[PDB]
Amino acid sequence: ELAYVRDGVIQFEVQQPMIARDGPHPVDQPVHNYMVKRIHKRSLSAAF
Amino acid sequence: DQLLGVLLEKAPPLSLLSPINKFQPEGHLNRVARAALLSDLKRRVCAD
Amino acid sequence: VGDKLVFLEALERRVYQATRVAYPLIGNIDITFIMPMGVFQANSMDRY
Repeated sequence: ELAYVRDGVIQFEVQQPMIARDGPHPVDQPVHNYMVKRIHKRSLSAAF
Repeated sequence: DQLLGVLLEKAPPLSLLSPINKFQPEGHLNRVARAALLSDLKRRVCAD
Repeated sequence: VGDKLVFLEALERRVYQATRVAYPLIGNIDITFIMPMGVFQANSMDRY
């Protein structure tokens, strides 16, 4: 039944917590990333 | 953890200096002896 | 080992996650080089 079902979606999450115990990293700002899913189709051929 | 690096800063070079202070009971030597010891320590550091 | 017993644990894989902050305790050496012009032979000692 997967033939009739097209491509689905993936689960991706990001976190932007506080900062309270590590090395002296430079101060930055929260940012977000964008991603896309592009999957093609590959198939061989045969005959008799 | 390292933003307040007041207590987390201690790098005293003593591995090559511990014998030179353990051998001397008092260390009250003359200028020539002090200069010779300093030159020997510098040579040992260079050739480490 | 031998006559010593000191606790040792793999803290690299549990602290800083090896990818969050730079590894602490990093040294630096600031040396300088000098290139003198040189001197010439006194009377004959320059080749063999």
